[PDB]
Amino acid sequence: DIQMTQSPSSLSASGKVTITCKASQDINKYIAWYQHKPGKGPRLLIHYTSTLHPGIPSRFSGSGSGRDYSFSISNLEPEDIATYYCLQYDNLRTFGGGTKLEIKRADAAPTVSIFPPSSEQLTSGGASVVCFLNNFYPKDINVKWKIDGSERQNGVLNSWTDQDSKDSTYSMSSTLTLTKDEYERHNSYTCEATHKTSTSPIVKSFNRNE
Amino acid sequence: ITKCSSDMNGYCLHGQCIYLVDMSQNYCRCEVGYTGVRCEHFF
Amino acid sequence: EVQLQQSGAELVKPGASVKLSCTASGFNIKDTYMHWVKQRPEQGLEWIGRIDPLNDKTKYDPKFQGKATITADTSSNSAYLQLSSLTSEDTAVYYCSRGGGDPVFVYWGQGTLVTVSAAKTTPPSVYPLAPGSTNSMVTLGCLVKGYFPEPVTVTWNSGSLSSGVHTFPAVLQSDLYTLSSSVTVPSSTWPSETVTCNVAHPASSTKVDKKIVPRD
Ligand SMILES: [Cl-]
Repeated sequence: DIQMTQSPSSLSASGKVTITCKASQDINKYIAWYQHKPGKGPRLLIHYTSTLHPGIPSRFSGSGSGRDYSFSISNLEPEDIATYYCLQYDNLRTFGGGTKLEIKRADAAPTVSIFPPSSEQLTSGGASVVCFLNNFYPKDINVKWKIDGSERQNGVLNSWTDQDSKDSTYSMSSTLTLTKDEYERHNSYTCEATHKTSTSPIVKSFNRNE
Repeated sequence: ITKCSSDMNGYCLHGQCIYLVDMSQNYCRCEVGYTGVRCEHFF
Repeated sequence: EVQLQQSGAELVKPGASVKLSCTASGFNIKDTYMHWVKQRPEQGLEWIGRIDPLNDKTKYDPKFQGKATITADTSSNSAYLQLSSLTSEDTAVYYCSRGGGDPVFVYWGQGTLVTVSAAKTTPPSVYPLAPGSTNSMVTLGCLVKGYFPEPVTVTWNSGSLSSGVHTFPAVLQSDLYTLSSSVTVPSSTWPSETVTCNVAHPASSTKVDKKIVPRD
């Protein structure tokens, strides 16, 4: 009926971030801005574009009119790292796409480790090769698996931790999952990590013959 | 104090919807003879 | 004082249907529109629709028409969301909230998880990840493969090893969950001291302890 687009989907500054939001129709100032967190319900901060909600810190600062709107936090001391939703309510209800915040910090290279399948697993006819990429920044990183020199996309499962609280880095796990006898048809296994901290991949590997 | 959203047509059955902004609630001003949160009941 | 309390978690075969409940303390739902809101995991907030418990009329976000049916029982002070022809797209947390007196959402239920899956309860296989055939730190790991449903628990030395631990969100693989966990320690301390992965899986009443042992 009536569309909401909230830019950007995520951003990093350590600061003063502001979020935008534009609407299909103009909604006569009926927007609200929510702050969402793990397991909690979305807490309301600002309603009617600008009016702060009874009992909220005075650094949050929505703004705008017509089709176009703004939301700004002053400074994310420290609680305010979380996800943020704009909501129109001029006519029915529509949430924006959301904005996830991270804590921008210094670039960090990942610590990378490859593990072969365990003996226990092989006895079950399966084989998982696992690769940790730990404590790196920023979050985006690309992992590539190579078997005997050749890329294998098929059967790769990837998982990122949340941003660490103590050093604000990320960690990621990557698993190449094979059948046992497939695994025994090859010798070399490699995960290689590309990341902003490298113009040249981190490469951990092993050979079954060793 | 401002206009109720357009979303609220028929919240205030026999009354007029009022948006108390700063206080963050909607209020039905009831027609004489109607009571209730939504002005739903007579006399 | 306002309370919204929703029914318990659901686990549903695909193709089937579920009906969640939301019951309100501290106010009469006659005096309010009751709303339902979907949050599919890792994704934002979808407004599902609303009912007016006073006249039982309803509105829906057109994305949900045919999928959701919102009802109310003024008798039990309750609103209900019912989802038909479940798919994995319907796998989400569903929040109820109220409108009318509230110009916008302020109070929410605790949320109800709906997991759409024909998977049966399945304990994990737990595998040790040791390095094989060596400077200041060493990283070990533990792989928790093919369990259902969520969640599991992974601790290292029963919680005594907390620093240097990374436990990764489970991912889905042919309807079952797989998770991993790493721990980093000084080379000094391993393998001379022992590092044990402790995995628990309440749904299948299963507990597994796995000592990490140099590959040999
Ligand atoms: Cl997943």
